[PDB]
Amino acid sequence: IEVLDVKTGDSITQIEAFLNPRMGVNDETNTWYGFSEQVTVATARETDRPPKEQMPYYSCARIPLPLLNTLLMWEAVSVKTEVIGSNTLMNVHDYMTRTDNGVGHPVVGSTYHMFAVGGEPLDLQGIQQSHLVQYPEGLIVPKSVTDVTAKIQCLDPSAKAKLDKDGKYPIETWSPDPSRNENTRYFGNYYGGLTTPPVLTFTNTVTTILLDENGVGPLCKGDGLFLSCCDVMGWFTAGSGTHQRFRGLPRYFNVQLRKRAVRN
Amino acid sequence: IEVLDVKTGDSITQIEAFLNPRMGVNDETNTWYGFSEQVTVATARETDRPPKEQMPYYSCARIPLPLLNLLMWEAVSVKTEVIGSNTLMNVHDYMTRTDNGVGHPVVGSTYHMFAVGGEPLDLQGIQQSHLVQYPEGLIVPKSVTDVTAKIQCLDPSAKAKLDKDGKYPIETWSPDPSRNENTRYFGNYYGGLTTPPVLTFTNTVTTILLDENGVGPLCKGDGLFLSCCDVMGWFTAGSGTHQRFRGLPRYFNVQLRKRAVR
Amino acid sequence: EVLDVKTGDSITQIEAFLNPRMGVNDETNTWYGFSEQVTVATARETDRPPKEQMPYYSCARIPLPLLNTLLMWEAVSVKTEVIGSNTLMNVHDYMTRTDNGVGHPVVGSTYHMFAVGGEPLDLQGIQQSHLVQYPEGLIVPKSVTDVTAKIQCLDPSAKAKLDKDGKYPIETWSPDPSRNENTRYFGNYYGGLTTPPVLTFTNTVTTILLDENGVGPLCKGDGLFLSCCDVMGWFTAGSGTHQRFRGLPRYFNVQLRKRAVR
Amino acid sequence: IEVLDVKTGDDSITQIEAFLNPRMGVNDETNTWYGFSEQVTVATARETDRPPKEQMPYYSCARIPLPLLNETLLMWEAVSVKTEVIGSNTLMNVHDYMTRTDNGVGHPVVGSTYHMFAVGGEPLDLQGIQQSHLVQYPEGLIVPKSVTDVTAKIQCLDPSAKAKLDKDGKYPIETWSPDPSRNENTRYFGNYYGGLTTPPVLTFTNTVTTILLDENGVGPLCKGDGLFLSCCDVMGWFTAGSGTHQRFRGLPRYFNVQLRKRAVR
Amino acid sequence: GIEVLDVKTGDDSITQIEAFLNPRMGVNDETNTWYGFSEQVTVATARETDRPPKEQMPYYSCARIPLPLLNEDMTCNTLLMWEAVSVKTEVIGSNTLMNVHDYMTRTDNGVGHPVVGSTYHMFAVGGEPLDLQGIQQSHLVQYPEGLIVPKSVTDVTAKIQCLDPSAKAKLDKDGKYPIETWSPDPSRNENTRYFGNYYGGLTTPPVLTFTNTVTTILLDENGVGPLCKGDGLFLSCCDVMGWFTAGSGTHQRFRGLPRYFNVQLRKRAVRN
Repeated sequence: IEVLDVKTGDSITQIEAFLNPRMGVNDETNTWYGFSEQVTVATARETDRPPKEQMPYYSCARIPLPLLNTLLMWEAVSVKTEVIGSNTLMNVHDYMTRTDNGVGHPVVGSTYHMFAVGGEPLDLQGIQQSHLVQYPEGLIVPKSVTDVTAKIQCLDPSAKAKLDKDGKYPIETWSPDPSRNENTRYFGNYYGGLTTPPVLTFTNTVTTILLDENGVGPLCKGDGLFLSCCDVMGWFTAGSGTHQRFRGLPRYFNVQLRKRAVRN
Repeated sequence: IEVLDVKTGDSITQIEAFLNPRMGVNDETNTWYGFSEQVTVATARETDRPPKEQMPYYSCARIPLPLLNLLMWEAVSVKTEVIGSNTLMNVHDYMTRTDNGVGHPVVGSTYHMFAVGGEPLDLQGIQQSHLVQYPEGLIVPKSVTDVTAKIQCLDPSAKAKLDKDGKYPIETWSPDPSRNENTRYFGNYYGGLTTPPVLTFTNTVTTILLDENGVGPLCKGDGLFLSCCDVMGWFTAGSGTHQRFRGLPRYFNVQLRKRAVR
Repeated sequence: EVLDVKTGDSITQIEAFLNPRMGVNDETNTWYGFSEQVTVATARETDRPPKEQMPYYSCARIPLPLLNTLLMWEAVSVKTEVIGSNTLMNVHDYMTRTDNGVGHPVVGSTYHMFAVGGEPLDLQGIQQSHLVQYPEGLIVPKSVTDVTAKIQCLDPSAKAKLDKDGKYPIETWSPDPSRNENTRYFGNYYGGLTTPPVLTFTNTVTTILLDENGVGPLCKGDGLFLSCCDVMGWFTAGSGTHQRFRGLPRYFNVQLRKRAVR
Repeated sequence: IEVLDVKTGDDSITQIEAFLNPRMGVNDETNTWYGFSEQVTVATARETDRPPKEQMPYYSCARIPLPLLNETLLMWEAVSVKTEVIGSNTLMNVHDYMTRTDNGVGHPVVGSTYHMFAVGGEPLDLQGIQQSHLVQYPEGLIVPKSVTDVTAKIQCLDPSAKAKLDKDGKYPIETWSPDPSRNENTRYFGNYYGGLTTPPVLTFTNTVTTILLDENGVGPLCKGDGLFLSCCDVMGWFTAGSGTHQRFRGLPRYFNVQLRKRAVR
Repeated sequence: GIEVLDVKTGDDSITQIEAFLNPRMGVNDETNTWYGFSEQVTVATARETDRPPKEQMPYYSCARIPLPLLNEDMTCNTLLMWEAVSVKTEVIGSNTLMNVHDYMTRTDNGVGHPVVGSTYHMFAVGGEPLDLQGIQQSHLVQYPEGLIVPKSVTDVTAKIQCLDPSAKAKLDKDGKYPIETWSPDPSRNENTRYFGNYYGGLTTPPVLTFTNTVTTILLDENGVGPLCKGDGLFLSCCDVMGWFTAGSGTHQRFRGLPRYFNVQLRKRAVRN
């Protein structure tokens, strides 16, 4: 594709969306929405059979764009994105673990943040901590696309997929593919540990540039804008025991798009 | 509004203000002002009934501005400071102690945010638990919409404006990134039970309030809207293991300029 | 009313070390550079700390060279260094020990601040507890105003100037961001009971003191006002579990230039 | 070489992509513990320290042959690289057969981390250095003993302990450092964070370019039309629920190197 | 003071000087089986009986590198000095701390406990020895014979626990100036650039970055680097990574790592 000049003047639009987290309890009518079910630990490598509701997933949405049609395409220039609800973790009166008469123990542990903006679905590369996990039916996992062997514990280049279903691609089996995603920008960070404190910043003043080194943003070839994210804040522990749940937060996107002339 | 040129020459004014923390003991005559009451923890998810004095709140105020009329005061920049980190170096108070060591200082989860705008801060409701029973006299998501499990994620019906000091609990309200066109907000959160608090302080740092088009917040009705919350963690008195939130005050020095608008 | 800088003669460097005032403020005392052992109150109403158990601000007024529309010395920039982090690598002293391991080094809360100005640092009073009974011979909020629960937040009547070395406790006084027009201050705080101390040192970093208009602090009466505090945490001697504040000295090298004024 | 001007236009730029798999000790892709070490055993004495090859992490390396460009000569010059450590998301699996506290989650991978990558026009130069001069390294590895007499000097800088990274999965990280006194024609980057239970930290993106040009605007020159990639990415230790024995866990690294044709004398 | 004139240009106006400085952690003898470590640290039974053996404390490393001779004709109204423009410096051997199979402390069947605790990194490049300011945690320590400590240069009193401006020395001997008694002096070192960082704690994880792509500029605010007096380049460092604990007990040893320097120098004219 030949990328020609930007249009000027009617030539800009803003697309906003909130994506809700898909932490395992993905049903908005369930009392534990925004969390996983209680995590259970395998008795052996060969008996590792996690239920769908115990794992966190990627969130994704395709936003329809105004129709345009040289050819014109919407070009994503920049995004303001925000993870909403760190303030909710300041609740330490809920039914939580307690030391003596101290406050309820807040959400802590491993965190995983990523967002992406693109003109087509996010490209995913499969990879697993254990090749022996028996994933439940009704997900997309590396077994969905290739023969799973010990190679999946490193880089098996046959384990390719696209993020095309909200709440069904587990984060534990799928990474953004750095060998593809020519038409997507993705950003993420991971911080491990069992009891690590979570960290978040929030503002409406920070713009993420989506232009590549040539000044070109993602091009929305199909009249669709693709938003993807995951925002795991750590584990919650209810006062009913020592079982833990993943806790995730929603993410806002406000994407600025401009009309770009193109030729095949 | 079509924004026109800035004025030059009496064209600039500074607004100086502070907001005291609203940590639950919000009465300046109470011996525990600047703290919450002792935090109690629910016996069940269905019996979670926190008293108003045990939770921290947003602070807010509207500063009246010189009447201009059109002209609007435009907020260009702010110097803001959280005052009092020095006070946490008191380890001789009636505090928990290991053997004959110092008093255990304030530690735990921190929540810092400030906002400067030309109208009240837009809030989005969100909660850790949809089953919490909030006390009478507060503004919570239940004040504006039916509260269901959707409130644990993003329920777009849970919209409010920060329009009362010490009444909007931080645990139920986020700054709304989908609104606040006429406000700049900034914040950071760090969790954990015993995490060390961190603060910087200086009079040399200016926060720019101009947007990408070089336009600051425009003060509707000649009012400047300031908002904040500065939770430093929990204090533990030597009388037991019960903990209290501890907050600190925030200073604002806002530079405003006159901006013509259509 | 600030006019043009002079050129050519027209620059001077002023150097000083300020020794820490950690409570043992007497350079002939064997515990100089430390506090006395910290005792913890038995009750909120019986909190009576001896002067030697609390850290203080350090300060000095450095007389300046002759230079006389008048001229004033304008502070352009400073190189400042906390000296002695290397001393904390001593783990063979009479210290707490785990089995046959090293002596437990200084850890805990840190408070660093420095200021350079043309008049004394303006201080705002604020306290963790309004009920502390401060000893005689200090300057505390009680020295300037009625102490009430308001002092746990911002009581704007609690104003003072840092005009005595080793007498203004850090636990009752913050640099005042509503004043200090003619001073630049910088500080950071990191809490916790056993947090590791962190320090950088170099002779290659210059702190600029010029404001947004290119004007540095102007030295009234030809005096340069330096202020600091550098608490590194607590030391624990092998004689028990009682702890002492440990502080380090700070070096300043301020570049001044001659400035014409009305 | 006298370095002359860059070439311009159609065909003057090429991109080389590769994934390098980690060599954590279990280096066989058919083994059920691929991407991990074998269970780490600790010496009973300084003089009985005999680690099996499968219990130690290694440098990964590959030489990628480049397009034909000659018939002044031209060399491919590495300008920049996008590199990514893949798979931090896999550490969010806390349901596997792992240690747990009461009914809490499986204890995830934690501990010491070692990240390094290098891009060059010849093999990475290595400097030998060891925690203990008394370790008895197993047959089939390349260690300082391979190139010099090992003495207590190896616990500091013994300048006789020089080697080139010329074999994947055979140079243990615990005996070899990138040599800052050589590597004129390679750029290397790394970070280390120690501790027994330290949380691992990783960022990932496709928007960050690492510039490989030196102070004179010259990148690594592929003197033999080969691009040399090297790395190690230790994430910490994994603990299986079968015991308290630990395994190193590593992750693969992606490289996408931009090269341009450079005239040389 | 040296009156600085123009930089020279062209062939042979530039040279690069490289060196490795080995750490001096207490076991300073390269033939000793614990080279690069301290002897096992012992803790005083009282403030008045604090008598540390010289092998139990880390020291500053230093070297003077000879430079090409510049000034054979001392009648000239202008002379030349080597000016240090920049340095690439690297602490080598963080990878060695990934050895957790050595004879080390262990929890159950877990890995050997690696080096952790307080870190102290510093390096300096100058045209004369690094200026040192004495300062101590305790004025009562009895230092062993054959070291240079504040007592070597002044009367040691409680003042030494803060800033005693009489405690001045120059870093002129490798492995003899303990880090616990000497700081780089910010009131001198006009002709040296120094850089350091300290992180405390008993079990803090050590942190290190390494690369060959980072240049440290040595030019001052006037564009002038250190000027090499007597055609000597002075390098100084210390790189304590924490404490090692052998499986023979709970006694701990300091562990240090070597540092590389590659200094770019240029000829600078000065008034004679």
